[PDB]
Amino acid sequence: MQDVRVQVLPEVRGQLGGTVELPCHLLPPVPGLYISLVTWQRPDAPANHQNVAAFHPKMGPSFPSPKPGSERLSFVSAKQSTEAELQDATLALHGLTVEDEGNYTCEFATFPKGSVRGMTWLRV
Amino acid sequence: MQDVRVQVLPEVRGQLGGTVELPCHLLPPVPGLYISLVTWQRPDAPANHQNVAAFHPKMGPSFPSPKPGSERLSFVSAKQSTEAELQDATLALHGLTVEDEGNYTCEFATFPKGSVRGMTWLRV
Repeated sequence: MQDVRVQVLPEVRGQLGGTVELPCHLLPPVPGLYISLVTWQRPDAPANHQNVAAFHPKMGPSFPSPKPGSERLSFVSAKQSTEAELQDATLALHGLTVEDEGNYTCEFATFPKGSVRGMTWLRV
Repeated sequence: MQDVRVQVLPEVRGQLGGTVELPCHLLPPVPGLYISLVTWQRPDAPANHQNVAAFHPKMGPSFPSPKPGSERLSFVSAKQSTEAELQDATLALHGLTVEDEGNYTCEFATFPKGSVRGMTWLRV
């Protein structure tokens, strides 16, 4: 089986007050490869605020942290299930504030290949 | 729902030629927490070899890297569905080699809480 890798931008410049997207995609599509979960983290947050977004192929989205929080986050293209489509894990952040800045990591938990991640610096 | 984290040993001394176990548990138990995948990684390896083992609740184990490889790795207690039990992700390496030494990370991809990981240094 072909290996998969995460494609993200190394830096995204966001406009304060507005909306910004953090593109994230798993490539290439590979037969026999399942995406079990997608997660976004802010690795520089305190541990209980590091997981900021997760998307499960049956259960859909969860935004477990207050920062940036549920009301301002969305998965632009992730679809629950026959076959769920999680290869585009692009995240959007509305009402962008200075407190939203910093590193974000997009990770795909896949089987059988395991977990793969990419990192983006959101600069404001 | 309580916050979770990963319990591992900081360091493990292993018997060259023999078997070593790297314990890993997700704690505390929390009802309604779904464990989507467990993975073990060697973050210092080249990315084709970083993911060394994975366990999916329906699909069972996989050993994506040829090194250590499936012939030498097993999950000691993880069980696949019926109810999967992935909260104990303890990994056994068999026929331990010098090339196996280094940093190991055990990660749980969970929903709704996201991903959490603990690290163990394997030495001789």
